[PDB]
Amino acid sequence: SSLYKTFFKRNAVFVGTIFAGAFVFQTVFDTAITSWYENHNKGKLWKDVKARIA
Amino acid sequence: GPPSGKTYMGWWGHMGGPKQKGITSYAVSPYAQKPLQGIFHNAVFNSFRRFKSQFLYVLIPAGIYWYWWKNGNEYNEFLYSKAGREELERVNV
Amino acid sequence: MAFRKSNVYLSLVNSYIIDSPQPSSINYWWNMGSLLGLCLVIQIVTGIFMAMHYSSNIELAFSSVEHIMRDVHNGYILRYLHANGASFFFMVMFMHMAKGLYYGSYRSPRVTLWNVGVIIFILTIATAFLGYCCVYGQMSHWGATVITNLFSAIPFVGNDIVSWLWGGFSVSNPTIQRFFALHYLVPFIIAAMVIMHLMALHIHGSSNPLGITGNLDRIPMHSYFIFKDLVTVFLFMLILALFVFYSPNTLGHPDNYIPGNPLVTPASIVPEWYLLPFYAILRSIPDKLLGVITMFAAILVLLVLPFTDRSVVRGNTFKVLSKFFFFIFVFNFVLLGQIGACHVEVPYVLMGQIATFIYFAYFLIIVPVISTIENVLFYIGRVNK
Amino acid sequence: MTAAEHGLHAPAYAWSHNGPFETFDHASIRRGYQVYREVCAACHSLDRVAWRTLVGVSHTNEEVRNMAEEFEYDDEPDEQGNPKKRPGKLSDYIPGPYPNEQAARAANQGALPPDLSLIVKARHGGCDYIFSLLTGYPDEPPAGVALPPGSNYNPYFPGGSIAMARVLFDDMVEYEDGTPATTSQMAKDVTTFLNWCAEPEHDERKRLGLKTVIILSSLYLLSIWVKKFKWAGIKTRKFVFNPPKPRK
Amino acid sequence: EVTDQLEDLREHFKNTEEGKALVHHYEECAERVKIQQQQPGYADLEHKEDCVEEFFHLQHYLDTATAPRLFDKLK
Ligand SMILES: CCCCCCCCCCC(=O)OC[C@H](COP(=O)(O)OC[C@H](O)COP(=O)(O)OC[C@@H](COC(=O)CC)OC(=O)CCC)OC(=O)CCCCCCCC
Ligand SMILES: CCCCCCCCCCCCCCCCCC(=O)OC[C@H](COP(=O)(O)OCCN)OC(=O)CCCCCCCCCCCCC
Ligand code: HEM
Ligand code: HEM
Ligand code: HEM
Ligand SMILES: COc1c(O)c(C)c(C/C=C(\C)CC/C=C(\C)CC/C=C(/C)CC/C=C(/C)CC/C=C(\C)CCC=C(C)C)c(O)c1OC
Ligand SMILES: CCCCCCCCCCCCCCCCCC(=O)O[C@H](COC(=O)CCCCCC)COP(=O)(O)OCCN
Ligand SMILES: COC(=O)N(OC)c1ccccc1COc1ccn(-c2ccc(Cl)cc2)n1
Repeated sequence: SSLYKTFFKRNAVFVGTIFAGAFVFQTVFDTAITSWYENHNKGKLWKDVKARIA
Repeated sequence: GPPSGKTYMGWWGHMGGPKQKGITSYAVSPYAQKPLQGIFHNAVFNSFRRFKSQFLYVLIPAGIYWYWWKNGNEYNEFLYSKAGREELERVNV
Repeated sequence: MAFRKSNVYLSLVNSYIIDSPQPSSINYWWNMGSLLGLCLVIQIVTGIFMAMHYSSNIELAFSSVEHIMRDVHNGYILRYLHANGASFFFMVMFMHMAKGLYYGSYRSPRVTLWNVGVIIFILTIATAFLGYCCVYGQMSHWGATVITNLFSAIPFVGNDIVSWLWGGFSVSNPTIQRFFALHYLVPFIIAAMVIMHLMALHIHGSSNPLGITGNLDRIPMHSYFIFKDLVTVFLFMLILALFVFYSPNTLGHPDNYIPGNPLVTPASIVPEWYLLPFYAILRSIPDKLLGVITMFAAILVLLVLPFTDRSVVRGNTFKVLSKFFFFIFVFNFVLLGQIGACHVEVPYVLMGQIATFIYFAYFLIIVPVISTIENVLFYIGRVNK
Repeated sequence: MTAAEHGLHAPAYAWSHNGPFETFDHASIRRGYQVYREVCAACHSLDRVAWRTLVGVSHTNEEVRNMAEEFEYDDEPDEQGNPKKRPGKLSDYIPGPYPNEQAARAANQGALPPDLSLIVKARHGGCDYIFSLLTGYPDEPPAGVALPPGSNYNPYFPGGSIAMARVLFDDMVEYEDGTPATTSQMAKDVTTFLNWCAEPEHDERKRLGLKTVIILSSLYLLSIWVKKFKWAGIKTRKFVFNPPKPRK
Repeated sequence: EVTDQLEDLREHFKNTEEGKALVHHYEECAERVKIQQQQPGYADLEHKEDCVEEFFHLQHYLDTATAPRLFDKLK
């Protein structure tokens, strides 16, 4: 369709959109992986042991 | 600078091969064809065909050297057991 | 004309990277030279960032490397990348050299390119050896002792060479401070030999897997072989990351986490995996002087191959007998490494002797005899009377 | 070599931190430090571990400040050049029992007990060897072996004779959290604490490697797609030959 | 109350038949010895026979039969 002259054509905002998305991708990708890791290892972490030794 | 001693390869226009006459080439754009088209009919046809050819040149050597490492490692462990202490004092001298 | 062709500096980039004519039929084995160039950049960059925190004094050295691991931000990433990056650099080089041996790239008109490469290999074993000694654990001290005492057998001049190499009467502080300054230097000499290596390739260009001329069908480098090289760059980074982050000490020895002590000898002094086949060649010679000659001769017998191959065809693609003995030589090189990691005991003594002979007989007795037999078989199969 | 001079092979126990997505169990580290302080520290040093690195891992900040103040450290000299002392602070390192190697060998019949900061990484077998050693002392040595006076037998040490005697026994430590302090229980917590001492980046490293392996794995598949698209003209190109007239 | 858990499983697998096929061989060696270095010229023996090999056989089977079943019970 006409995605060409808004998405593909304009390389000025392509390289712009490549970089602008690189910054946003990092923030959400970090938060997602750190939530999966901390949940897979629930009961071993210090912040949970610290609560059990009350 | 000056020209140096010449080669067996040139550049575009004077690459240095024989003169060609009577050959025609045809091609189609990649945008006009579909990619990832047949890569099974590739890993099952051609990889298995390429394997079946060049596998007796690699595996008969591998079988001779691995058998050799075996019979040595087996014999060493016998020498340093208690049932092979008499042989050890024979061969180590 | 275009700016990329007219500018003094971009003209060299264009002629080497962009418009270079390449044979249409080269395969993925021709991608190893690109990887060896990324390897050298990884090691030089990671090493300079560690040198900011390293101390070369023999009383401070082991504890400086543990200080990079514990106190430096992301310092465990720099070391494990660096330590495992040297194991990967050597594996890609053995595959690069084995390719050229299979496809006949040593032959004329490319004899000069093969010889500059043999030099790079020697200077690269030297670099890695000097760096392992700078950790100064227990494999570091006793490995330098065994190798430096070999030069005390040279007639009438040997005990002067070891004391000048040591800076004293044993492996001590002056030895460890001079080995670090030389270890920083030699990587910049390897880089200058890599430029001379590329100049000799530009004259005749690259060969191809069929062993015939490639001047009838050529493809430019940009956007056929640049994007083919990205494929193997990302596979290299992936496998390396898997070792750095999930198994970072499997390609090492535990004794080098013990600090270096001249008064306690280890029960097994063993080199890294990539110097073991040459270490088995040395141990196989009963005499000390002949052993150190036979070990260095194992590297420089590669220069004899352009004159011992007696064939009219380049490469092994259409050669049946010469394929069988290429793979005999490869698996004989893997047994020498195994025997180099064993104790000096029956039957591993005679095994390493017979296998040291087969290493040398390949270049000097096998290749000339099978090449001549194959030539004559091609003739009588076609011309029969 | 014989099997005795090499040592007995350590088995494979199912440690809770083995795996690419696993972390250390931090309640076992906390219990392990208690076994170190009350059993091991009489004759072993821990010179490469600082007090501050325990905060947020096994103990609270207020707890660690009180443990450090129970030791005295050399201060800088006074206004007249005479030496002083002071209590410990968080930037100090965990002190050892002996002042030099001669006093250590004197108190252990000539033998020197090694520092334990890197003992898990400096031995073949890792945690499986440390655990099997402490729990491997038999009742009697096997009939025939002649030990020197002052040596003890356990088969996991190369040679068979070790200068350490058995030091672990049931219910010598009373745990704060009510765990039964059997021999194996204390050995497991000791080895877990010691592995953290050698690898204090274990948990962060395994989580940054999940990020790096996911990113690079998708770039590798995207690169295969892009290559096969840009190479499709060359792979399907066709050639025809019509022999010319040799007039020329 | 709770004894050493390893000592329990170590003690249990010594009552299987690939347990006593390794206990007895280790012993009768321990018998056979006794005499084999008791006697005269023993301080003057050349080679006195021992039993580390057969001990090792028993404690290799027993360990890699007990390794995957212990930490299930240790807290
Ligand atoms: C340490 C890490 C370094 C990183 C890179 C190392 C790569 C070295 C591997 C050796 C080599 O370079 O030659 C490999 C050779 C095949 O080369 P060829 O040009 O003849 O066949 C092109 C293909 O058909 C089309 O492959 P195509 O371009 O169509 O698709 C790409 C392919 C990716 O393959 C590669 O990355 C090649 C390394 O996509 C897939 O595989 C999809 C599955 C996810 O294969 C062989 O002839 C035998 C291979 C077995 C022996 C390897 C033992 C080495 C120790
Ligand atoms: C001092 C210097 C001494 C250095 C000694 C070098 C020893 C290093 C060992 C490196 C191993 C690499 C071996 C492969 C060599 C690369 C070149 C090669 O083998 O050619 C690939 C060949 C291609 O097939 P074709 O014959 O059909 O030709 C192409 C089509 N026109 O197809 C083949 O030949 C088969 C390819 C399969 C390769 C895998 C076989 C080896 C497997 C285990 C090797 C273990 C190494 C650790
Ligand atoms: C071809 C390039 C290089 C190679 C092959 C190489 C190889 C090595 C090796 C094998 C080690 C020992 C690894 C270990 O700790 O187990 C090492 C250590 C070291 N190297 Fe390099 N090196 C190279 C370049 C450099 C450069 C240019 C520098 C300095 C700028 C450097 C600095 C160091 C330092 C400081 C160490 C200390 C130990 C460590 O941090 O691991 N290296 N090197
Ligand atoms: C260590 C750093 C090295 C670098 C950066 C390097 C780089 C390269 C590159 C980019 C190529 C062209 C692509 C290819 O053929 O793969 C090449 C080709 C070649 N290299 Fe190297 N190389 C190195 C070491 C060596 C060594 C050690 C040898 C041999 C002992 C060697 C011998 C050759 C030969 C013979 C060719 C031509 C192969 C052919 O055209 O068929 N190089 N090198
Ligand atoms: C739970 C308590 C302890 C643990 C985990 C421990 C740990 C260790 C370790 C890992 C070794 C090294 C073994 C090897 O080199 O393979 C060792 C050796 C040694 N330990 Fe301990 N230790 C403990 C308690 C003690 C105590 C309380 C003493 C003194 C009363 C002691 C005296 C020694 C000696 C003398 C050695 C030297 C062994 C030799 O070189 O023959 N250990 N210990
Ligand atoms: C066949 O055609 C090819 C080809 O296929 C390939 C792959 C290549 C690609 C390249 C190579 C094969 C290798 C060439 C590589 C070199 C000469 C490497 C030089 C290496 C370096 C590491 C230079 C580093 C210099 C620095 C200044 C970085 C070091 C430290 C820094 C930045 C820290 C300081 C920072 C601060 C903030 C103070 C070709 O050139 C080529 O043409 C022939
Ligand atoms: C040194 C290692 C040995 C191998 C040789 C290295 C070659 C690789 C160099 C890599 C390419 C560098 C890009 C140069 C960019 C174009 C330069 C240019 O515009 O030329 C000049 C301007 O350059 C300068 O003022 C200083 C450039 C310094 C660059 C330092 C990196 C443009 O002027 P002009 O249009 O006349 O082009 C030159 C025609 N011969
Ligand atoms: C990576 O470092 C090690 O593996 N080192 O060195 C500390 C080590 C460690 C333990 C035992 C032996 C060694 C040495 O083994 C070898 C075998 C050959 N060379 C050699 C060295 C220089 C030159 Cl020019 C040519 C050949 N070195």
